[PDB]
Amino acid sequence: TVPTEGLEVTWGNNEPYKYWPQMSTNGTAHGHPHEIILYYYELYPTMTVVIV
Amino acid sequence: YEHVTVIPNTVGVPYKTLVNRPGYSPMVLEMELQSVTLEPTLSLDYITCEYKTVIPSPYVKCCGTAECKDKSLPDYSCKVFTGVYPFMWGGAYCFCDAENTQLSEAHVEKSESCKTEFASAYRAHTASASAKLRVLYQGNNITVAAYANGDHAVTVKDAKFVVGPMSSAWTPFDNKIVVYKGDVYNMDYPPFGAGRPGQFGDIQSRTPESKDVYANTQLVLQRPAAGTVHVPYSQAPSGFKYWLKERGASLQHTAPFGCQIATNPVRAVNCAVGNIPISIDIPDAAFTRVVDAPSVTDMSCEVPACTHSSDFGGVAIIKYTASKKGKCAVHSMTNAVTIREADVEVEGNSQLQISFSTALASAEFRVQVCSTQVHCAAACHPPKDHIVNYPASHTTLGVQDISTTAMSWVQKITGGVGLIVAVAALILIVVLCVSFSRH
Amino acid sequence: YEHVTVIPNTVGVPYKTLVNRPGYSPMVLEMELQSVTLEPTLSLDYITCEYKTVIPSPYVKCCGTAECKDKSLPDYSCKVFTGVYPFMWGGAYCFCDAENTQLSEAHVEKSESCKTEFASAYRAHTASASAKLRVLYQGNNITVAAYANGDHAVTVKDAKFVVGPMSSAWTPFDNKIVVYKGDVYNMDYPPFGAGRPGQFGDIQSRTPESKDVYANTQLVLQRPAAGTVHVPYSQAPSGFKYWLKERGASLQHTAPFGCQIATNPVRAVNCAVGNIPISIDIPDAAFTRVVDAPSVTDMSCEVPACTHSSDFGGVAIIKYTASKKGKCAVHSMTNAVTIREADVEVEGNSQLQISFSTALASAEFRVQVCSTQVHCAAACHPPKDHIVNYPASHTTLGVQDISTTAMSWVQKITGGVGLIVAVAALILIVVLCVSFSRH
Ligand SMILES: *[C@@H]1O[C@H](CO)[C@@H](O)[C@H](O)[C@H]1NC(C)=O
Ligand SMILES: *[C@@H]1O[C@H](CO)[C@@H](O)[C@H](O)[C@H]1NC(C)=O
Ligand SMILES: *[C@@H]1O[C@H](CO)[C@@H](O)[C@H](O)[C@H]1NC(C)=O
Ligand SMILES: *[C@@H]1O[C@H](CO)[C@@H](O)[C@H](O)[C@H]1NC(C)=O
Ligand SMILES: *[C@@H]1O[C@H](CO)[C@@H](O)[C@H](O)[C@H]1NC(C)=O
Repeated sequence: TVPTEGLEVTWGNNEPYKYWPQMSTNGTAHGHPHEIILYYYELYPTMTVVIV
Repeated sequence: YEHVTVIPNTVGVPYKTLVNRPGYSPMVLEMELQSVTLEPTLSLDYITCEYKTVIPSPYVKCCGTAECKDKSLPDYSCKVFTGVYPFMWGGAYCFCDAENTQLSEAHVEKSESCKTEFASAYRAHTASASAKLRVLYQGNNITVAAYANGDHAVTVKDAKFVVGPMSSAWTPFDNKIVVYKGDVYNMDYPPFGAGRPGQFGDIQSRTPESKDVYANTQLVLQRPAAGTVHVPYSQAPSGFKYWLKERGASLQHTAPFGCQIATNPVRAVNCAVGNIPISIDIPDAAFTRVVDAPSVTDMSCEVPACTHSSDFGGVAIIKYTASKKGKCAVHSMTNAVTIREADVEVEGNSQLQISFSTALASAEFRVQVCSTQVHCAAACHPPKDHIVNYPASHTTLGVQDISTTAMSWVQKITGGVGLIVAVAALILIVVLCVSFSRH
Repeated sequence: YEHVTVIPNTVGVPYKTLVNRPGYSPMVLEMELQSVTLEPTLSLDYITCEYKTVIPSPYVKCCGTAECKDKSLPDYSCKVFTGVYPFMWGGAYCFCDAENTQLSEAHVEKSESCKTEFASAYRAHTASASAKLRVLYQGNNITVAAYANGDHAVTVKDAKFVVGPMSSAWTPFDNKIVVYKGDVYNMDYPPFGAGRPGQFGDIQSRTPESKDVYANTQLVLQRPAAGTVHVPYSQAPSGFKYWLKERGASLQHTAPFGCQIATNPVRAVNCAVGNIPISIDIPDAAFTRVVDAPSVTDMSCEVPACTHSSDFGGVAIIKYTASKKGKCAVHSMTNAVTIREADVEVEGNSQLQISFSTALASAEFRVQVCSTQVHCAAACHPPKDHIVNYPASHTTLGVQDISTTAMSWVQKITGGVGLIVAVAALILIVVLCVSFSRH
């Protein structure tokens, strides 16, 4: 799993690798109300439930 | 003119600042960090290595009794045995069939190879810091190098820079460390003069050239077998060899915040904590008056594409009308949007093109070009790739950043509910007033 | 067998402790402190010394105009003057009666004498500690030397000693110090690259062998006088010379707690703060069994003189009966009285004499000699001299220490007043009972 801050991986005698995450979703921020909520749920899961 | 700014402690991300002085045209500088180094102060305690055992020839004395005396050598031992009858290749050694004795002795020294294979124990104290920068200054790249505290000043091309101090005192080293051929460990080594028979620290010395040695290995002599000449003994094996086979992982592979470790001299490089303030003094000959710079009178904005990825995923087009040929600066007036270009060339009646990156779902921002402002707005789409190999180039979002369509829905629901409360309360007030008067 | 004690940090006063182990005779030890040293960690910043000015021959060009170019040397200057007319010992130099010109230049360097006369700036960090002790052991004197922390052990005559850590972290040095030929001052020197034209630090360098020099003195050239060939100038005088005439008193004469200071290396000696714990281990071969020690059966005490001065001003005489000849220890069982002797010799039926010191006005204490107790008492007179040249060898007194005569008067007065209140209270209770019952 790749956290927010990143991951570092070392394999044998080679140099280490670095990975960072990027935004993606299947919802949309424009359109019907039920599609808007899915957009923010998949990006900030814990804060969406509390506020709503 | 004096200017002060603050820069976060991240390597590989450029930053920009604005200089504004009344009566003159504005100026924009670009700064980027390349390396930060920390270095502690060290003191030596003692060193360790492998050992050697010395056994001289036995003494077989026949038809008599022998004795031995005491000495001052480390781990000295003596014993006398009775009832021996040794043999050799041609027959028995001595005539008597009893009343024979044997004497044996041994002691411990320091091996010769301690001048190549050894480990060193240190004591650590507070560390210093250093830094190195690249600055874009009047169309050229210059480099500066200075200590990260307020007691150093450097001058390059008639400009003076002062950097530091840092905002945090975090360090990855403890009070006690151990070093061996490029690896650094955190360990609580035993006190000098208090070693143990089978662990790290059975042999101790103060310097590879010194003559004093402390040893705490067990050594007991045992009885010779019948018909043989030899000197057997029992002893705990070396502790330095055992440590090499089970020492575990080093500090480079376990340290937090992504620091790197080197040993000659001991350093830690590129730790991402805190932020660094910077101060710069600019002379008067570097400025340009307002009347000599060109003026721009009519503007409009259009945004044909936007995608809020971690790279520069935007493009914009601006139209302008200029008075005469010259140079100008470009700067953004909002914190959530970054613009790559620093300056442009304007002439006649034409257009110019720029690029930007942002994290907003709905983009609204203002752009300033030589003392005038314009308004841009567009809608943005999300990307398709999940994982990339470089950090973001824009800042994070707050609670107030919400798409325009979502903000509209909140207003209708909130406003409508408030009306039902408002109308109900007026009924209560009127009905209470009539009852008060009627009585 | 382990034993722990605590001694105050004062030099030149002996102390005694008691070791008591069941099955063996008691043994008394004595210890005395001879030196304590503190030493910080230093790092160098820069040095300062005098400067020198270099001026070459002037250039006179007649019937023409001259010009000059720029150079990178420190404090460079060039100027051009018009309308000159020089003279020499034989007559005028050049034919033309006007349109002559003169060129002059100068720059600043570093003097050669800087390798012998210079001052140095440092930064200071946490310090270490060391100590030296004298112990009376088994009827002989021995010396030990060790670091004052829990990370060192020494062995003398089969006994281990551990000294430290200290109870206070007070140090007389600040973060910045300046050193010059045996003197140390506390000073806040200006940063590197930010000197002043007439104070300490106008010229700076990183090491006595460096080639890079920074200078911020003022240098202005002036017009030559009529008929002469010379190069006048104006410049602020040296700042390092002024400091030597106005530096004031050093730390050795101003430091608190009575510390001493030496500079090669920088150390502080004999500062009186805190106390030091000590741990000692004694082998089993050093004790004597109780069956072998002599016994004492009858005891008495008589004291012929007492004056409670800062020296040993008491004498006592004790009678005894002993079973057989041998050695014995003496020890006091009160804290307000100290006894000088550690061991005594006993035989037959005789008497022995001791001396003591105390600050009490009325004396009452006990003495132990080989597992027996005796009681002594006396009255003491005050001394007649006002001032001495050595500290006291006894402890201070508390509020419960009062002369026997004074205690009697307080008891009588408090008892007498208390009786009146007691008799009054009984009368009131009897009356109150009759009123309650009768109604
Ligand atoms: C979105 O839909 C695609 C459809 O193939 C699916 O693979 C993916 O797991 C879904 N979720 C996200 C976050 O992309
Ligand atoms: C090379 O050998 C010398 C002694 O001959 C030793 O001091 C040094 O540490 C060795 N080099 C390394 C990298 O161990
Ligand atoms: C040097 O300046 C040029 C602009 O003239 C810039 O494109 C380049 O990135 C600079 N060099 C580095 C190493 O950034
Ligand atoms: C003695 O002179 C040398 C240079 O010749 C100098 O380094 C040293 O500090 C001087 N020592 C004293 C005590 O003056
Ligand atoms: C050394 O020991 C003797 C007794 O043997 C004692 O009298 C003397 O005071 C000791 N030395 C010092 C400096 O006290």
